[PDB]
Amino acid sequence: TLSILVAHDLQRVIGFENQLPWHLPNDLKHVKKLSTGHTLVMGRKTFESIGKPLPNRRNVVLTSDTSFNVEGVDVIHSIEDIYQLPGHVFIFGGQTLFEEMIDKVDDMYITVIEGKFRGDTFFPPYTFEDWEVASSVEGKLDEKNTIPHTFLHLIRK
Ligand SMILES: NC(=O)C1=CN([C@@H]2O[C@H](COP(=O)(O)OP(=O)(O)OC[C@H]3O[C@@H](n4cnc5c(N)ncnc54)[C@H](OP(=O)(O)O)[C@@H]3O)[C@@H](O)[C@H]2O)C=CC1
Ligand SMILES: COc1cc(-c2cc(C)cc(C)c2)cc([C@@H](C)C#Cc2c(C)nc(N)nc2N)c1
Repeated sequence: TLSILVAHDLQRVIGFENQLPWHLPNDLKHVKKLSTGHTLVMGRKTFESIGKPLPNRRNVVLTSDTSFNVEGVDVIHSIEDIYQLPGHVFIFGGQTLFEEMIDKVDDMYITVIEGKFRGDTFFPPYTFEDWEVASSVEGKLDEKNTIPHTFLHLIRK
């Protein structure tokens, strides 16, 4: 299984200056619930913006840098290498990897942040014409999580 995993706002912003534009503890909980024991694939800039591998899953970084080595992180050098990875693989980031991967994934897991943020990095455009809503669950607003967000699981038609 090859899925996308992504949080994006109303205009499809996903990043700003190496950050998530927003602070949403619920979404980070959802990510580690979904991907624990699985594989996260990410471009070099996504990885460099986090800074360490994420515990209790495989962290695969895609780069053309042959010197690139980080403890706890496997390295691949072509989009093609992705398809040789055993298990449930989630495309995790970023703009440029989603651009490469969106036409190929079986499956998309999207948190829609119902806000409009300043951003520099975007998720690709997509129509529900091609994707069917497996599920749509509103996140709960509270003290810590103060932006409306919706979990969508979209499956290619
Ligand atoms: N809110 C969210 O859900 C998420 C936010 N983000 C954001 O994304 C931002 C990064 O922007 P973006 O440019 O998209 O970066 P990416 O994370 O997609 O990394 C891009 C790099 O990945 C490598 N790469 C991509 N495709 C290939 C390929 N086909 N062959 C070899 N190497 C490849 C290259 O690395 P190299 O140049 O070293 O050769 C490329 O420069 C981050 O700052 C982060 O905030 C990302 C994902 C999710
Ligand atoms: C800039 O700093 C970053 C930190 C993290 C991060 C760090 C830790 C310690 C834990 C977790 C769960 C995420 C992730 C990212 C980027 C790569 C992301 C993401 C992403 C999100 C947040 N939500 C959904 N749904 N999908 C996604 N692909 C950037």
